[PDB]
Amino acid sequence: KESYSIYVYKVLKQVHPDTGISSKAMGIMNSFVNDIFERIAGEASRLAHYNKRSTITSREIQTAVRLLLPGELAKHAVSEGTKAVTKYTS
Amino acid sequence: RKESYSIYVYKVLKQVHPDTGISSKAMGIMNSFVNDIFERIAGEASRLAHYNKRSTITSREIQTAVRLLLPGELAKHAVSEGTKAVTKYT
Amino acid sequence: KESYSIYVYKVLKQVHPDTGISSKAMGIMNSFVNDIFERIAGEASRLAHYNKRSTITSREIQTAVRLLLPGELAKHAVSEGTKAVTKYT
Amino acid sequence: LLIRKLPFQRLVREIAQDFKTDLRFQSSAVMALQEACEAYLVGLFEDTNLCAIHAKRVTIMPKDIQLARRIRG
Amino acid sequence: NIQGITKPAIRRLARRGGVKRISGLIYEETRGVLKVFLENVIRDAVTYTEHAKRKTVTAMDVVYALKRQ
Amino acid sequence: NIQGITKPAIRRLARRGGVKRISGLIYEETRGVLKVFLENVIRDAVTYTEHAKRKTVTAMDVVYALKRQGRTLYGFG
Amino acid sequence: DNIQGITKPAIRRLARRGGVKRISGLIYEETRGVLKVFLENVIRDAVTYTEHAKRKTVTAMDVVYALKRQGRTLYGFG
Amino acid sequence: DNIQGITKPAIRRLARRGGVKRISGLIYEETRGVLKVFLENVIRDAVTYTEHAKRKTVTAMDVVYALKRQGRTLYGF
Amino acid sequence: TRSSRAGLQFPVGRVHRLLRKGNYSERVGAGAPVYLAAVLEYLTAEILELAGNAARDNKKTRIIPRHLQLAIRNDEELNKLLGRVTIAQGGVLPNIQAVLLP
Amino acid sequence: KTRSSRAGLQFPVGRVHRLLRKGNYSERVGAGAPVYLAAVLEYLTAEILELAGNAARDNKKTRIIPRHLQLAIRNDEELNKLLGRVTIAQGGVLPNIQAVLLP
Amino acid sequence: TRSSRAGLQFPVGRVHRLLRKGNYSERVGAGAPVYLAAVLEYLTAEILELAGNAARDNKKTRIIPRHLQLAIRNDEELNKLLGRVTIAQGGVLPNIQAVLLP
Amino acid sequence: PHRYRPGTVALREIRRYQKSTELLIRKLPFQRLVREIAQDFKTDLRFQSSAVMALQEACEAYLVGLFEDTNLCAIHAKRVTIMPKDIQLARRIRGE
Amino acid sequence: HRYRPGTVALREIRRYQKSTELLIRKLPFQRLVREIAQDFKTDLRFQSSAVMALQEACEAYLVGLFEDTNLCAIHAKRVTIMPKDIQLARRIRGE
Amino acid sequence: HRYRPGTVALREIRRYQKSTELLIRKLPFQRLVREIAQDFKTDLRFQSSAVMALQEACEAYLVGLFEDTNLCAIHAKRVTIMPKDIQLARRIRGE
DNA sequence: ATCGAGAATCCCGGTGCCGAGGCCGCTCAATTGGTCGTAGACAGCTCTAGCACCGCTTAAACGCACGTACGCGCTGTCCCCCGCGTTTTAACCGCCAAGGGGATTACTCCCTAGTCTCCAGGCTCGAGCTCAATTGGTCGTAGACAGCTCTAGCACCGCTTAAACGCACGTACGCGCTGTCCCCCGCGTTTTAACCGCCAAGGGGATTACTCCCTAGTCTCCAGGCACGTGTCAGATATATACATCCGAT
DNA sequence: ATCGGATGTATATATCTGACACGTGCCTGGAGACTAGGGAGTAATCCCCTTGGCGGTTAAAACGCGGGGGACAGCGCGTACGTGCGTTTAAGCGGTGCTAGAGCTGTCTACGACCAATTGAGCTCGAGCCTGGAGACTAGGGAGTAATCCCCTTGGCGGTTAAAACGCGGGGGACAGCGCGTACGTGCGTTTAAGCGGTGCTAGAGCTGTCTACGACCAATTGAGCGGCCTCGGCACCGGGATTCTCGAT
Repeated sequence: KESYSIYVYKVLKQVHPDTGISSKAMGIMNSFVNDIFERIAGEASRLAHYNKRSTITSREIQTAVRLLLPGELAKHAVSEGTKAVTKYTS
Repeated sequence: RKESYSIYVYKVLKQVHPDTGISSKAMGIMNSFVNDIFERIAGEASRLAHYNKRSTITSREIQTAVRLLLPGELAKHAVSEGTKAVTKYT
Repeated sequence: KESYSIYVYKVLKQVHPDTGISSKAMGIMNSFVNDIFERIAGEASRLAHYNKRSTITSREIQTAVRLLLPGELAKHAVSEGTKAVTKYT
Repeated sequence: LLIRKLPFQRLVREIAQDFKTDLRFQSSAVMALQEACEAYLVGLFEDTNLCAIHAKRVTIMPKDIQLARRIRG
Repeated sequence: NIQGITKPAIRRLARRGGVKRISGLIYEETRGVLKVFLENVIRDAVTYTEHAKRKTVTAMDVVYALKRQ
Repeated sequence: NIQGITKPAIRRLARRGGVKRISGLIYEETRGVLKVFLENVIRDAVTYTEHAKRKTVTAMDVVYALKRQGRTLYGFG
Repeated sequence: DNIQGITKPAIRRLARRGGVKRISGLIYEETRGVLKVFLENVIRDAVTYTEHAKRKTVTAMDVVYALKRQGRTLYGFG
Repeated sequence: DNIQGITKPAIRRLARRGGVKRISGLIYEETRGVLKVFLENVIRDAVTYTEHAKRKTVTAMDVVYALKRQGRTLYGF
Repeated sequence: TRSSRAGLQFPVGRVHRLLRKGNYSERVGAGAPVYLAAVLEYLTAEILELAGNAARDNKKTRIIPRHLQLAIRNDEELNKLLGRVTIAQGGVLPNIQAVLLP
Repeated sequence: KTRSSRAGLQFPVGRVHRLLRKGNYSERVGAGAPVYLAAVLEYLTAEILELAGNAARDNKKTRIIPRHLQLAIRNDEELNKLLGRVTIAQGGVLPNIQAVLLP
Repeated sequence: TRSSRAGLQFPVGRVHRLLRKGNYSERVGAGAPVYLAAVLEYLTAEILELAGNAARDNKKTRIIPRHLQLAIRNDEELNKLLGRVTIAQGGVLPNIQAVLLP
Repeated sequence: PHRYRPGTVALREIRRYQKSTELLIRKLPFQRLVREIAQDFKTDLRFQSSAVMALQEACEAYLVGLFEDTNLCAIHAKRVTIMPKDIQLARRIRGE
Repeated sequence: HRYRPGTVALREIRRYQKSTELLIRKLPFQRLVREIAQDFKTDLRFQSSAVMALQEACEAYLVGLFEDTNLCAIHAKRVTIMPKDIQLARRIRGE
Repeated sequence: HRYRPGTVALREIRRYQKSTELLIRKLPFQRLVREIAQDFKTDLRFQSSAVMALQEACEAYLVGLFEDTNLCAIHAKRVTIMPKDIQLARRIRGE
């Protein structure tokens, strides 16, 4: 059974090196990741459909992020994602 | 010069319905019908004569062919008409 | 009492040298050959009558074959017939 | 439609201007926006009225609207 | 420009909602509420427009915006 | 004599036709259908027999009847 | 693409004469395919007769004969 | 009559978490009705999902999907 | 003429010629074309009788294809004889399935 | 030297020709017509016998019986069309069960 | 791994597989799962950051659901995102309306 | 305004079109179909008018009969709407 | 041991489509043929092969009719053939 | 000793907003859940975590609903919640 | 309301250990790179349209004094009715015990393929004939040669009649569920057809005397077919009349 | 299900005209005696075996007789698909006005095929060989059927933290009751704008080319996840303080 637990735990060590997390909390984090995954991917699919495009690219993901996230959360997520895609392309 | 059954069908019509006429299309359908039944009866009679190693089609082959081709009560009347006609002719 | 038995057997020996055929199967082959003969001859007869022609030629047979046989069977039958008439001629 | 056309159009153009420059609008986009705003206000006023009657009043007040909007989320 | 949604217009909307009497302070509140709603909807609509690489907000974008809230 | 076309025979015929379940009413119905078929074929067959001035209906007559009813039979030529 | 000339209302009329009261949307395209096959089969036979007579005009008799030999004998065009 | 297991003191505790200090005697029965309606609606959808999956055991995911599709997404299961 | 000797309206001589030239057999008996003319006449008379009746039911004095189709399809034995026959401009018999009615 | 041999055929050109003359089909029959007809009949016999032999070999029999003829004819679309209204004596039917009847 | 090339912690390959098998679209660009993984990672990091903050305020080194509820509800934008979301065992924030106090 | 219930006008149309005999497919588009199909067999063919009219009679009679059989198949399945599977059953049992 | 309803039915379908032997008993069919013939012509005799021909033709006709009946039954989402199926098959065949 | 009306209610408020434990008894709720499910389809079983999930959902729904009822009560310058408060809260939610 | 005393309720601090968490490790399987193409997916360009920008107009919308009766917030009393302590009562939790499936495993039985033995069933060797090849003269039937005159095809133009495109929206298909029925599987029964034998002649199947039925060619005399002037039921224009059919209302 | 009114339909009816029978002139191929020619079906006659009728036997199957399950006729509800309506547009159609390929017929002529001997040759039936698929058996695999399994179900009662409930009692909430003030019309001036025009123009929806990127296999794989074990942070309990309400007073 796959989950995001280990990646969440590594992130926890990045943000709080000496802090742990309970099993229930890790389950809540995994639920969270799946919800946001579904919301963004589904909305991006809808954008692509709306524009008669058959491919979901980083642009639909970016626009979905702008629709779903509030204010500074959307801008910060877009900045991180953009840096990541440009670094990947290099 | 194109021969047809039009005048004979019309004479029969006047026998059966003295004050009734008939359209050209209907006369064409009657002619097609007569040719069709002609073909059916003659073909069955030819086959009958062949089947029996006979070289002559007589009123007997025609009568049996008629019995094969015409249904039931229609067949009895047709056989009756043919027999009366052949006996009067002889 | 005529039949096609010996000719069917010759064809069988051409296509399957070590294969035989039962009496019932040979009878069915004779029925088949007679049937197709009647079909082709009858259609050719109707073609000739329809066109007020008194002669059945290889052309009447060929048109009858095109009417009666489907697709590849018709094409191959016409090919075999044409080859045979040219070889005979 | 119950709001006058031209002031709503002007409001739409003014509000739209602080997000992206040089925009134009299809007519049917503005009628769509008008249908949406008016439907929302009618529904919101329905909720305010239920909140007012709950408080044994017949006069709508800002506090009714804020309660309706808070419960709506 | 928010002041173009006049007092009698808000009154007509309140009548359609079945409201018989309206406090003087309602009007500014309604204007604020309207501004917030409009801002949100148009933000989504224009976001969709930019995705389509268009400069014209279309009716389908607005309807789509309405659907997603 | 129609009852001589027994129930298990009709079931077997249906089995060859791929039928898995058979209502109880098929058998009588099938028998009626069967009777009609036989009558028709024999009506032609006996006519052929009568045409030949014979008293024995032959297999060929039946084959000819079947051919002329659009039900050509192979194997009895 | 002349098969599209067999219009939706035409298929409805044919079905009405056939006693059909309600018609699924997919019938029409299906019917068109069936019709095309029929015509092909008929016209094929017709053209053979036309070719056999060394003529360039398909006649009414060619069609009547094609129909007869396909078991769909038609009266009235002899 | 299992709805009576949602006791008066339990409803009191639930109201307390909502910050309620005083509760009219008629709230509890009203609350009971409301709760029952909610449950039916959730469980109905859950069971529908179970039936689509041709299962006889309602799973946590079935329930999560029911809540999501009624706009009450639940985290942790 | 042979038709008058046999009491028929259809042409016995013509039917005889068509038998001779239809390549049916090398020889044709003398009674065969009389019989054929009689059978053709009887069937023609039956169709025309019934079709005329149908025409009068429709208050028409001229038989048109509709009356022939009605006549043929409304008679079980004629319908059987012409089971695989298309009557041009015939239409179909009026018939609505009971399940389709309100 | 027979005409069938000249035509490269096994089926009897002479017999087919005589059968055409005596079948009351036309007053005259051209010389090429029975050759063509015999060739067509031989082709069809060979095609059916080819398939029936194949079916016989699948069944490990050295003699073709009616069952193999039924399999050969019904599993070939064009032969089945040609013999759509033909009964092969002692042929049986093709094994075939509609999917809805299987468990 | 693609995550290392993209500088991310969430598994781009895994996100890509879930996008492929979630029947979201016929085709998927190479950047979409990278972006998606990055966004999910960012939001996870923010919630874990705030929940950790709450945990230290309560002198607890282990995050439990209560800290998630406090973190989410005390942040307006996270509260908006999870406005219709139930955090199991989260409870509620202490809050008494002023008119109710003595 | 007045509105007839679903089926009343269908039945009325059935009575109307079973009463009459005029061809129901448009002449010229059908003619184009015939010429296209024939041209895909032999180029530059011509047609007599009565040949096309014959084709029209044959096609309409075949389809009307086929639709009768489809309707009987529908009634067998306790339906009133004809479906492609009805056409396929009718043609399978006819032997086409 | 007991096989479930249908398993043995399928076994018989496979069995009888694999084989070719005639499925109606010889003597009752012969009795039927003579009975029917007597109502058409007196004093008739029959060759053995004539009766065998009749058996092959009747059984082939019935198997084919049962095939069509089965297709009609399946069309109505049933697996059991009923008289209405036979009458529909025969009506569409034109009998 | 006697506390005045309201003091213990507030103390209870502080207690239950501080904690996270489930507030309905496990087993009676379980019987309720099985009864309701059984009235849709007979003989169903339930995984334990399904009942725990249903209980979390019901209690979260009720606590939120009681929050809205309290807002409606305070709006009407009352401190006691009554059925009309529930009716208003659910009407405005759109339930 | 703000001292002051006092108790309850909770908070804090300190500790016990254990189990939920952290962490390694073997693997194994979900993950990643090497190579092919098929494009879908985007870049460039273009006609269009509808969308922005601007002047009267008159008129409806709005905006502004006025005053006023209609609430609404603010206190007062009552009573009302629901929460807290104390107590009793107890199902619920603890916490356990036993029965209990969904399942493929692990067995079991019958179906369906491999393996010798023995023929009826074709497989080869010789015997006298009906079918097949030749050319010849001898007809005819069919195939080029040449019209030629039509009708089948090519383009113009109303126009309307039908076909195409939405537009409610309501019956139709369908689909899961369900009670009873009714028919398939299994087995004893009790036939009764399959296998086998007997005798025979009635009719199939040839064999021939034959005579009479129908073809074949010719001719006299013809009805049936090709043109062809013309009132007519038929086709098309208005009508009223029920004739149905759709929406209240028994 | 009907009793009626409101419309939209064919029906029963009256009128005008028009290609269509249709009756007519007449013109020619076809026809039917005719007398034989001869050649075929008819009618004894006669023989050989095929199909019966029947005696006769047996063991395969039919035929009841139950059991049970699984199938079919319903049914109530979902959703949704095609329909009848109306409006707007597209092309079929009747009317030209042509026009040249090819159906139709007429010459004619020259191939081509057929009885007629006629010359002969494969074909077909005995007759006697074998030997290959029935058959008669065997063995392993097709499946069905219980049926233990560890893990989750169902039932179950002792002690005990939780649920009633009751009396009290003391604070809400509800209605009365009012006084002020403030929105709601109510009427008059304005002023802003829908709408009608008109202008130019940007972008957008579409069309075409094409190529960069992603799908999409395989083989190679190392990182995640169960499995297990090591561990110390904090859930829970004992002992003592902060705070925290709570009554009296004035």
